[PDB]
Amino acid sequence: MSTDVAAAQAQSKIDLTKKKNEEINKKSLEEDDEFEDFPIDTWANGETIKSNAVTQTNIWEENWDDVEVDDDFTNELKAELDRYKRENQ
Amino acid sequence: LRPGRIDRKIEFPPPSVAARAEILRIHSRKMNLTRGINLRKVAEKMNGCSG
Amino acid sequence: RVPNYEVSEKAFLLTQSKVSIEQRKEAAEFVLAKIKEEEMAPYYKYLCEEYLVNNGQSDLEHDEKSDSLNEWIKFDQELYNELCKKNESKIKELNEKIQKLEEDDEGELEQAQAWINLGEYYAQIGDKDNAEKTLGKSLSKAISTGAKIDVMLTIARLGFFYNDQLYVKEKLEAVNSMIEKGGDWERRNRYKTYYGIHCLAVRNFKEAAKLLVDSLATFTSIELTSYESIATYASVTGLFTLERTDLKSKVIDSPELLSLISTTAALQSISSLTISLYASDYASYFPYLLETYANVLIPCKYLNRHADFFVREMRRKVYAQLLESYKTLSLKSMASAFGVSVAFLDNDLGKFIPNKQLNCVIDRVNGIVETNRPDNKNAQYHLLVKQGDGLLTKLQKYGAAVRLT
Repeated sequence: MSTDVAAAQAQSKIDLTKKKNEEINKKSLEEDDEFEDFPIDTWANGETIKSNAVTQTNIWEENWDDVEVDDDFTNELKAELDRYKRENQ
Repeated sequence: LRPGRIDRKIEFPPPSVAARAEILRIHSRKMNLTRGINLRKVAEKMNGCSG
Repeated sequence: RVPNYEVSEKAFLLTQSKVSIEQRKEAAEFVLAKIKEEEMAPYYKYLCEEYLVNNGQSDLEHDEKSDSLNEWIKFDQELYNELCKKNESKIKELNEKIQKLEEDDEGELEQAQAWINLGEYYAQIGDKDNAEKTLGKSLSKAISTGAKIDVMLTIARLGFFYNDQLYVKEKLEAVNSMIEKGGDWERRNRYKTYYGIHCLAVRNFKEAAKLLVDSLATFTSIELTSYESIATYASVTGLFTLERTDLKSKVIDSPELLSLISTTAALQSISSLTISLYASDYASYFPYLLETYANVLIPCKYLNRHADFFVREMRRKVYAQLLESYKTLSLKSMASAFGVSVAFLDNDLGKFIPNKQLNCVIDRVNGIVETNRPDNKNAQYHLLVKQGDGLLTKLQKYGAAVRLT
């Protein structure tokens, strides 16, 4: 996966010796494996395969609607429950 | 107009109603319209004689 | 062309579990018939993958299980005959014909246009990659600006068809530069209607709205969904973004809306919700809201995913508008007008107080709702420190990376 010449692509980064230093040293806290350890154990959630990826890691920005999981059934039931009393007065 | 002087004589008629609609659309590619404007009916209304 | 948008709407509903059985299977017949007919059979491989454990999930290329209610996921040998039949005739014809246009002696008219011709066939059948390659060749060589924008829209549409947004996103940003080079007000309008839809898919109604008012007057449908559809879409965006008076100008007194009437179930319900907000009718606001959830948001392919965000917002909008006008109210008073109980009201109110739109405290001793207003100069102060703090982060991080170099 490379596009154009390799001249433009050496001009937009040459890997740093500083980064080499940072990476290995951090690995001591990361134990034997801790890059894939957690998603290996939990099996990436025990749920239906489906076809969307807007539940977690959505493309569009995260807005809070995790509060209620479905407040549309709830609002329906509330309206109907008053509906009865009102009508039958 | 003698041969062996020229090599081609191209003739141009003025537009037909079909030809007209095309010529009209080119000038229309650069400005606003609204839905419901038929370029066909404006070709009929136009009797024209120039593009 | 026209077959591509209308099939995908219906096919999406086949995925949904939110539509009724009746509706789902009304759609399922339309899908299967027009894929076999027009040779959309390469896309049908995708679509089985897309239904897969929502509704549809018994397949001869994916998951074997009996919790499928759909038979219109399942392959047929009738379908396989259709694939092969059409593919071989058309392809055979079109490859030899095209090649000759490019072969013979003319590379600015004929060679450019032939590549469009390959591109129609890939676009017809819904293979994205091979449509992107051919139409790259047309753009690369030198042609009219008008053709350059027009070709590029088709590529964008293929993303919209697949229900993949990153693909659209890459395309219309490129097109946008070429618009002022051509100087074409016609294809700026056709650009607007496309960008409308892109902004709509991602959550950003603010841009959607500016463009959607524009798309009512002008657009001629070029592989995009009906003007009934667009009119409906304009209504929804209209309420969200614009204050009372701008709601009045741009939606209600729109010559465009007025002249298209209400001829579909989704337009009928939405036009009713716009009027009731404006009229300070509150009784019919909650009924109209339930009907718009079912009949507008769900059958959408762009506001079915934003459903939760949208219904939460309008609920917050109606409560807000009454409070903005009233220094005091009773819980009983407010609740009669809306048609819910007092208890049901108190919950919904106390949910929305910490989100800082409503700006009201509520007493339980006397049952009065007092309306505070701490938003003013103080408001603009919270925003500035916050955005400035972020800007600082950007300055240090970009800076430090370069200083090292």
